[PDB]
Amino acid sequence: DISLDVLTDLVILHPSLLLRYATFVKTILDSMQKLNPCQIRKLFYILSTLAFSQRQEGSYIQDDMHMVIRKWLSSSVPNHKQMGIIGAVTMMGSVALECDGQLSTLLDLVGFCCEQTPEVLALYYDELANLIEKQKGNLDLQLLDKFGKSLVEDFPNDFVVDLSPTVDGSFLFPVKSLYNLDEDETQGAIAINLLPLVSVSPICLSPCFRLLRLYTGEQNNGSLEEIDALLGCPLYLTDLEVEGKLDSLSKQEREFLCSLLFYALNWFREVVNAFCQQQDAEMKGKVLTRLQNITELQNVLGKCLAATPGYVPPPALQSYRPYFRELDLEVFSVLHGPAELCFLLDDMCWKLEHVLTFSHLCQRSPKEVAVCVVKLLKPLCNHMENMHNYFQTVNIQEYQLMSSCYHQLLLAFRLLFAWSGFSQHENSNLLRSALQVLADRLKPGETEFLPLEELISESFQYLLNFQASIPSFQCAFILTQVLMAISEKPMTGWKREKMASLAKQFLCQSWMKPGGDREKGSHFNSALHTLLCVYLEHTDNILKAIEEISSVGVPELINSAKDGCSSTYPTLSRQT
Amino acid sequence: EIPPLVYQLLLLSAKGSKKTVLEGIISFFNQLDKRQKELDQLRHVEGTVILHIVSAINLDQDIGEEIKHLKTEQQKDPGKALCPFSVSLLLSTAVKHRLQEQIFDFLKTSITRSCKDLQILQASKFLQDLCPQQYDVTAVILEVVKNSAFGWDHVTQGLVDLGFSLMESYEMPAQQACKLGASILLETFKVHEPIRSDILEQVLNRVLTKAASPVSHFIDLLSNIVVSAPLVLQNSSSRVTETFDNLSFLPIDTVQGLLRAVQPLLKVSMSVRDSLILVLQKAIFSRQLDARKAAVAGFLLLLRNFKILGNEAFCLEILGSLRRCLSQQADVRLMLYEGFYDVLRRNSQLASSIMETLLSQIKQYYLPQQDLLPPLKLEGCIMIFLQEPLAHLLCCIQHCLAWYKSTVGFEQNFEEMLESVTRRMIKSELEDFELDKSADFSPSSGVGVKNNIYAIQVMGICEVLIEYNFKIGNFSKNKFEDVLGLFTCYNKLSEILKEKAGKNKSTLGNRIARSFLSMGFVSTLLTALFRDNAQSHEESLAVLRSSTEFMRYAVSVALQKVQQLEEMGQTDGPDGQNPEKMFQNLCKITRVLLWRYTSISISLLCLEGLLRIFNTMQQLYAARIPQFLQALDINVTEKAAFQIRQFQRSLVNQLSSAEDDFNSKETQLLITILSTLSKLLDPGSQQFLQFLTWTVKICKENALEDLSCCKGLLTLLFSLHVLYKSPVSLLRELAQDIHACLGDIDQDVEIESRSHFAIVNVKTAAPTVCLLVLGQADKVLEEVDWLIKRLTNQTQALEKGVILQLGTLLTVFHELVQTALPAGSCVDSLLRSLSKTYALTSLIKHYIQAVPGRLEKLVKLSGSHLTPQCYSFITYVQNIHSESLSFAEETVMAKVLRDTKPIPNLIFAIEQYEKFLIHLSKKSKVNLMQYMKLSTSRDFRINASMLD
Repeated sequence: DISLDVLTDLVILHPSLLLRYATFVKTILDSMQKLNPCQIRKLFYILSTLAFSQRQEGSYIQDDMHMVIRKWLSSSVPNHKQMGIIGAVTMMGSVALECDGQLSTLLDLVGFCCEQTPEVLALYYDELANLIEKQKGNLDLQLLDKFGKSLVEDFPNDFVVDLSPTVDGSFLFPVKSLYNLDEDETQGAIAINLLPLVSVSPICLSPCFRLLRLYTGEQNNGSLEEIDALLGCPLYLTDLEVEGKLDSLSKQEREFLCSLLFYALNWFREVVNAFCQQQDAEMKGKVLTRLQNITELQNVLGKCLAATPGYVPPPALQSYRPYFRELDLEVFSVLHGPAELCFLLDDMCWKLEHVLTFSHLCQRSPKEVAVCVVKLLKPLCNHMENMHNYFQTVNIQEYQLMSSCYHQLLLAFRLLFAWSGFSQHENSNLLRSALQVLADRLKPGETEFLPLEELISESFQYLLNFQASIPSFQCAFILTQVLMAISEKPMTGWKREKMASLAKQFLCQSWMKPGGDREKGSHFNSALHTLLCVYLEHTDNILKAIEEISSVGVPELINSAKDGCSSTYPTLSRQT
Repeated sequence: EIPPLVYQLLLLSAKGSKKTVLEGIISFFNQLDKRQKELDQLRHVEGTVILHIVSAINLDQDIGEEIKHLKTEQQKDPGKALCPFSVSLLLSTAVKHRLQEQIFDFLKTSITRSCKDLQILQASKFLQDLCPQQYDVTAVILEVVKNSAFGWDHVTQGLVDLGFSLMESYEMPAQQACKLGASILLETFKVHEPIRSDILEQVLNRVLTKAASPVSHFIDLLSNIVVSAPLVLQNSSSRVTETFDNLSFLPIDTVQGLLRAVQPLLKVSMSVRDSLILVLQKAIFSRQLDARKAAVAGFLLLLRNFKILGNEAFCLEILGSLRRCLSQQADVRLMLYEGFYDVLRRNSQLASSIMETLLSQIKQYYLPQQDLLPPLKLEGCIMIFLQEPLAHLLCCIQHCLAWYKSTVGFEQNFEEMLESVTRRMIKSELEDFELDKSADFSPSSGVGVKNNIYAIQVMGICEVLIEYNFKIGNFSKNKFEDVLGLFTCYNKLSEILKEKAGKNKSTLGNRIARSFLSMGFVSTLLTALFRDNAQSHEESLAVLRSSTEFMRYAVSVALQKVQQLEEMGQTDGPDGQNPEKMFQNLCKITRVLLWRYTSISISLLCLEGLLRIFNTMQQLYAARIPQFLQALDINVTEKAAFQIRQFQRSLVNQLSSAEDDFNSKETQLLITILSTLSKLLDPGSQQFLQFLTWTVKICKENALEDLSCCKGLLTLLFSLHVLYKSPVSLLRELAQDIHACLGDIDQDVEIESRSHFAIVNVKTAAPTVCLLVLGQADKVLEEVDWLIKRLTNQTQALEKGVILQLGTLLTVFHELVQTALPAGSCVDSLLRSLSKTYALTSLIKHYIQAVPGRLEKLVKLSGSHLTPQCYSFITYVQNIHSESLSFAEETVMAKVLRDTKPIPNLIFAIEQYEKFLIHLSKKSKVNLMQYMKLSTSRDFRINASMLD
């Protein structure tokens, strides 16, 4: 990767010198077989721009790699097909910054390659979606229409059905239109066909919706009048309460039912993933109800997927992301209930974990992540405040749900503050901007460009307004980690005493799940480790603190708690 | 059908898998080559497949890393990985510009491991016994060049690159690396035509900027390759002209050897001769000591570069250069006196001019006065400093006069003035001399050192005329008494004044100061003095023999000369660089040296010489041993066995003598003389055995109380019972005696008063022997680590010896750790060596891969013979050091953190060995710990009652 980066620098400074040995490089690529998808999507992206800009041997290398693709359009090795297809899409990505004849040749090439095999077709559509999403700034409209005119015949010629049920009366299950449009009777025929789409394979159905969103975002600056009315689609599936039929264990239809509901759920995920960000009249509530619908769909997915002891869906419930159609960051842009917010923070937590510390989670810079989160955290903070008041007020279904939402959200703030990039001062300007936003939310006005330690104090008063309302030990520990992440690297005495007292009472705070069953486990152990390490780091007299813990903290546990805890510290137990 | 097969294999490797194809092809061509060696149609096809494979690795670079297979094969069992075709293939790929360093350092570690293995095998026949499989990479890598005589180009490039980095990586395994590199470079230069110019360019570019490391290899292989092929330099358009700048880097010996090497090409080529003469002409008048040394060194060679003894302007023009250079300092005046004879052996009238110049030089300090006050013009050689080495000039005068006399106006004058000087020294005693005071010398004084340089200069003056009178007179009593008077002046002024007030404060390790005699002269003197009695003897030696002080000097000079041949490769006087010449001289002087010893201190001197003749004979004249061995009057052993037998007779008589007649200096030399002569006894002789059983039986019987005598004799026994059998049998017996001789670790049970050797008494069991036994024990453990390394169908044989030896070795330490050792370094050695033998761990660690009953018995032995006894040692070393610590000033921190440091390390080694038993016990499903006992630790309690 380092060598590809320096080759990129060489080609951007001057391509001509590279063209002296670019023939040898191309013959090398033709020779060895050690290709990897990312290094293809960079190498082919670099390799084609030289032919149509500079003229030393550009025609030779261009036609050489073209002929390589044509000869290996359907290679004996299977993976060469998909690396050739990603190479091709990055060629037309570079071209779409003439090539019309070569573009026609390669498009006919891939069309013959994607005759009926769906897997390569799904991969091709997914990579084209990646292309347009990465180069959204400027792609040629007329060339894209010349190439991507299949949009009008792909979706609204194969998955559009009349709203009334009049097709395939006798089938595996009756077709039932669930999650109907809010404003009924607005189109002649709006319903997507998946249940009769037993198999066109249903694998090539999710990424092409992202593709349609990008087509309508490129044809018009907005995304209306072509699919705007085509979002409220009563989704043509089986009966809703078929989960009661899961006891039958058909393994011939219920097994197909699992993939059916999986594809429909991925469809819905794209629906929220597509048009949430756009702001328009009479559609925000539709997005909210779609989010509630995907919540319910995950709920029904859980039982049916638990019933089957093994199943493999195509990438095109908690640890199921690789087989799941990934959600972007634009979903939280419109944060302006408990389960839906829990789901949103759940899929946000992994993203913030990876970006701030196929694999579509790995295509955004941490600085862009920071500017995006600071751009749209105001509704986040408003919801934080309201559900914090809810916690301040005091059945399991909402209490545990909101506790999990609280924990995930405070984990979000921790990894938004424990981001190791804060060591250098370059990003500290956006940090200061975020602290001014937070302090303005806490203290109205009179807080612009206050000094750093007083900003720490402002964050201290604000983020510890939520101190008294902590349902789970995870939330308390993660709040302490939030402050440790925002507190000065050279730890200051007032914060020393503050954190000493806070972690003292957290170790002294009882931790009780709503249905009994004290919050033990393995994640509990690691969180206790980190919290107590931070405490003993920030306690003033460390030796006195450990002496107290070992003199009154433990012996009560050793003499009283068979399964309970120490009286002074309910966090100490036989297990812990 | 082999070319089609290799074609389909590299076609498969180009696109498909490439893992096992290389192994198959290398194995097939290995068996093909092993058949073939037991021709052209095979060499051509092998070259073609080599080219195909190198093209494959060039285009498909992924077939070379799968180096890993060869490395794994070498690691599994060392040696059986560097097949001739495998090494040729990697050598061809070494010039690929990719993955060169990985392959190259793999070869470096493999070849250094192989040379170390060969060194160990030549140092241990027992390892040869249990590991007959030897893989000598030198031979196979010098066989490729033998096979590279069939148009191999990239193979030759790999060879030359490998050699270049071999000289690079040199800087004894490093010396062996130099030898291998010189060999491969010479072979690839001799047989490869179009690359020999490249080899010459590489060696010319490698010699420069290389002086810190010993770089004699460059000059010697350059001389070899130019004597094999002198036309290469002219083919390279004589690129040696740029090398003339080396007069400033290190022209002490490199310039001399370089000119020696390039002598024929300077002679044939006029341009290089002109460049040399001009560079030396501009160098001579440079006023730098180093530049002038380089200039005079080059002059020493250029005169003999041209030969006319059997273009006259060339002869006459060079005469005045050295005459002009004579005016410079004494240091640069030095070497011309020595080097004049070498060129004087090569001229007729140039010799006459050189004599005239030297005569004019000596007239400067002659003071012609006809037998009066001494002719000492040493005042001019004062600019505390010295301006002219009169002694060297006189020595050169005498030697050149002798040469001129032997070859066939001023010559008659030359003889008479030399005779006048001899008659003047005998009449000028230490009363007309200015240095009559017994203490005028004073170090670090402006006048004392002036006396010192005057004192040393006159000593050389006397010595030279000793040579003159002995040679000019032939059994003439008148000249013999002159020799007596000369040494009378010599001894009266050398024995006293100097080495009383001059420099004797430190005990003189050496003897009569640096002598300016001839190896030819001293040979004639001793041969005429001893082992010579004829009517031609004019009763002069009878009165000469009364001068026993002259006797001691007469041989001490010879000891000085051969010592020069010991430390360095040359000597002084005429014929100092013609190895055959001293070889004949050494062949002659040795007999009379032996005759003087066998005639019956004085004999102590000649015997010390013989030790140094034999030492020099083996270390320098290794190829010339058979003639020297036969010259003492073909198998060397029978004559060698004869030579030691007479030395054996001397020892048995001397050792059996009373303690009042032990003359320890004689015993050390004679013991060492056997340890040097016994080196060259061949392995396949019986005389090896009866001699070996003789030194054992002499050890069992004799009870010698000397320390160096016991140490020296034991080294001989362990330098010979190291190439015939396993020494652990001897070490155990020595340990048996040491434990019996000394007390016991527990001082409660009495060891039976056995005596396996009579040498070990109440005194010799001191570090004298206990450090040698542990020294040998460390050596045995060192090679066992190599065997364990090799162990990690031939594997079973390796494990048999190691378990058997370690079982015996454990019995050694078990009986040695129970010894009540005294304080000092002998305790410290045992504690550290015990830490070594436990690191038993590696053998256990290897067998984790597998259990055998023999290994279980070893741990049974180890648990019941080492660990419980080892901890008892620690409970004893704590009190012996407490007693030893009371004798402080009767800071101490040095002596408390130095006598106790081994103890924590020994504890760690025990537990680490103990820990890896846990891993084996669980994995090997057998509990092997019922044999041993629980680990024991120690605490303390500061006795506050006796605090003060």
